[PDB]
Amino acid sequence: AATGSRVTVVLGAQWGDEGKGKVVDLLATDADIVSRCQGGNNAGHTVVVDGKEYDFHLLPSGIINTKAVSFIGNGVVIHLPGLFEEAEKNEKKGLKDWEKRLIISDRAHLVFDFHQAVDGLQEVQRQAQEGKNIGTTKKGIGPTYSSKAARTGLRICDLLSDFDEFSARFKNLAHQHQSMFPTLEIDVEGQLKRLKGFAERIRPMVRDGVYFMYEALHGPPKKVLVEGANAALLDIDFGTYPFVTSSNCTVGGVCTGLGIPPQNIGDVYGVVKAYTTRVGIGAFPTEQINEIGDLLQNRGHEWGVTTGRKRRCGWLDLMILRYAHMVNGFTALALTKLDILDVLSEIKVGISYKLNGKRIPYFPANQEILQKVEVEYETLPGWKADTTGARKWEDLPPQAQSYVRFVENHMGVAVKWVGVGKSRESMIQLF
Amino acid sequence: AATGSRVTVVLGAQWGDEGKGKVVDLLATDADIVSRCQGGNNAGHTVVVDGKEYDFHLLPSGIINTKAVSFIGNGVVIHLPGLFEEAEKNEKKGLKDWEKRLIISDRAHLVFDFHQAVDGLQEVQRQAQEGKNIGTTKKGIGPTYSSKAARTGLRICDLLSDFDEFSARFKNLAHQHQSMFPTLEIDVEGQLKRLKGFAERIRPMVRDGVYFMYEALHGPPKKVLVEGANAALLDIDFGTYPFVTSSNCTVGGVCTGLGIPPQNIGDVYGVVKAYTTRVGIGAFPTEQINEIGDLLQNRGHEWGVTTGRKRRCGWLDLMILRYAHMVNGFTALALTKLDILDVLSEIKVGISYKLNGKRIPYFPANQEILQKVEVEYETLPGWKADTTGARKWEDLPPQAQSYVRFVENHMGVAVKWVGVGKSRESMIQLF
Ligand SMILES: Nc1nc2c(ncn2[C@@H]2O[C@H](COP(=O)(O)OP(=O)(O)OP(=O)(O)O)[C@@H](O)[C@H]2O)c(=O)[nH]1
Ligand SMILES: Nc1nc2c(ncn2[C@@H]2O[C@H](COP(=O)(O)OP(=O)(O)OP(=O)(O)O)[C@@H](O)[C@H]2O)c(=O)[nH]1
Repeated sequence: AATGSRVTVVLGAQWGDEGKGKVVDLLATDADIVSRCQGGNNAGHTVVVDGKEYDFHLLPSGIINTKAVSFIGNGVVIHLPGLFEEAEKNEKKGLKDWEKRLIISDRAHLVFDFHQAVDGLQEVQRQAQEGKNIGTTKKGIGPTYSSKAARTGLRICDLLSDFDEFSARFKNLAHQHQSMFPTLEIDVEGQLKRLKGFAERIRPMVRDGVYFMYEALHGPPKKVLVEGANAALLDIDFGTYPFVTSSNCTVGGVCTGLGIPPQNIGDVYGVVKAYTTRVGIGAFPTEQINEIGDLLQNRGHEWGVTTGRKRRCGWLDLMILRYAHMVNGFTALALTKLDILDVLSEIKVGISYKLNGKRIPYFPANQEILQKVEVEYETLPGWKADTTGARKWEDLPPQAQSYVRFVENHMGVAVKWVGVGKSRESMIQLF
Repeated sequence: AATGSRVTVVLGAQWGDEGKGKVVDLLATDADIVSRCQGGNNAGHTVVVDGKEYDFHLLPSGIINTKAVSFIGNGVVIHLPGLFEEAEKNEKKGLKDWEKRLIISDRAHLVFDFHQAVDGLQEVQRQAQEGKNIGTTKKGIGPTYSSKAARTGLRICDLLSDFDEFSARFKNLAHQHQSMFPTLEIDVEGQLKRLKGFAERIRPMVRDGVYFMYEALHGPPKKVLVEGANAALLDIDFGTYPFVTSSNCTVGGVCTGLGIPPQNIGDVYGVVKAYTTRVGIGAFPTEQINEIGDLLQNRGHEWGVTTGRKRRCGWLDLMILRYAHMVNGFTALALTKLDILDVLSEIKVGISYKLNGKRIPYFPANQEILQKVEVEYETLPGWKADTTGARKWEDLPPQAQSYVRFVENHMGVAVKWVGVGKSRESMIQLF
């Protein structure tokens, strides 16, 4: 085939925390290349191997495989210190020779220190005095993307090129920022100095990302895995704007983040949690602010890993799911946390939205509208049984099998994996 | 097929002005839907029908077909006045009932008046006193994209929703801009008033863009045409940054600009000019600052339609072409302006780049490097004959046929069309 190898993609289908990491780790085992095409939220990911716990943010989970190549695409924004700070932390815990299995596209944009600063203050103004919240902060993701949009930002390739031309551009950049932000403090020579140090440290891992992926996809058959960032509803274009990240968290982001054509996209897996969760303020049609939600919240341990803030919980919402599929064209699904529902007598599933009495066939773009929809539910009987031990389709009880079919049928996408626990063994592959 | 209809895409393979419009107009004839997925540069496009000349910028060329639906995807940034100003201009020249054949995704971002202003001054600072140039201006494209990145911008859906919540957000936005830009003048109540007027005027043409395209692609077989903006080397991620637009001008942009999955992408045509042209400063490996370039410049009428500024001309450059294919996965090519070369005795074609003596297999990301490459040429004999009258492969002379094969072979992509003139008849379809 002239096409060559097609990449396998894992994307979140809801508002994140679906359990993508579990699907990625399971697939990263026999993958030749494990990559990240979009930075997104740079949310954290914990991986356990041979008795060691690792924490990755910018680094692909697959960096664990010493037999695979880890690749950061051009679509990921990178903060040098944060990167090495992350590399060093995991290294001193077991990760060895990572600098020999990590490749970085030279077209990736750089998140400078002042970006994080401009991002740290914007929040202490936008929502520091009874203001509305939006996305993450102190990471400087948005600001970096803003610089990219303005064609004012700097990339890895620029850093590794003539440092004289880089310095002049960096200064100009920081200058413009101090203009738009008078209360912004920038240790110019200090940062510029720390960067030149970073340039040399990173240079051996940088390559032309487009040529690198093209070669990998057109040489002998290879297995490339792309771990999607965040989820569909957190997508800059398609998520519940403005409560979204600054990058595409959907399938198109694979093409723009790696520089590969659509024909080189193969399996696209949608990770669907058996119920819905969301972080922060915003419309949440199926939200359950009652005993059910507390139960899903508790049994699912739905709270920020670091802050401990509880996540909002609600019933599975098919309108979100179908929308995510329209955009991503999932070829298969990974239904996770089915076990959380082991305890319920009946489970509700939102099947459609009604607006001013009438049923609408689309997922509303604006918040005000999305906040007004009336959910139409379909009550299903529960299995009232422990599924944590199931390891095959036949092990699941009749009402649980029906729950899975219900998802497949209404989404038009087959379920390939059913998650019944945290351990990688607690995953059932249906085909 | 579960996939449904696959869209046909036309993309520029070089630095723009390749002749995409000719390929689009030829295809828009029997297309059910003609759309734009990314605004990009909002460059102009002239179309002639029944004795009337139209000028489209935001409006898809296919709006000419009264039997087709014109669609502006979520990836296009829109300036309301500019839009109606464009609609009205063409309407008073023949375009009638356009408001009945035009659909607009409600997820499309809005280019407000102050965006254009912040963009008009940034240029009168960045390169108004011996400064370097970059992209277009006075359009406020970049600034709009910056607002998008910050999740601070407003979209069509927001405008059509509760105007009270819109006004508060608009004011907040304009406020932030006056903070970052003290010399920025904003007639808040004046603009906010003109918008409410715009909201009602545009409301009847707005729809949920994701649902609209999904339906069109999964209902009975339809023919959707996507006219790409600008070209590959003007791509924000993949073009010769910083000399590029603020949006993806490549195939991935189709997915992110329309919200359709990769499997719904069918034919992707790369428009390749028989020689290379570029607008503005920047590295140009095959540039010919001599009699050849003057000749290509003159015979090809390579100058800005409005400003009359001459465009830089050079030999066909295969490194740019192959790069564009790595990223876009062209299924077929449209080789244009072959006739411009009718007069040469021998034609040169850059086949590879050498760097510090060695041949590099990739297209350099950074300008400084790209400016240092040494081009390796392949001299080919010319046909020295008038091809403007050719209408089939057999009409082309032997050296011209070879020129076409040379392009196909070294790009690995078949040539489907050969352009030998301005008239739509001056196009040869090879298969
Ligand atoms: N009980 C149960 N827990 C699960 C299942 N699948 C995943 N989890 C847990 O859910 C939590 C979510 O972690 P991840 O798998 O990293 O999910 P995520 O997709 O990375 O979320 P973000 O990357 O932050 O968007 C982990 O603590 C998992 O152990 C499942 O089938 N059952
Ligand atoms: N002689 C000749 N002129 C051509 C040919 N194809 C296109 N042109 C002319 O080239 C010019 C370019 O116009 P378009 O076809 O709109 O090109 P473009 O792709 O829209 O460029 P941008 O949209 O600005 O990036 C027009 O004046 C065309 O008539 C060809 O085969 N031969």
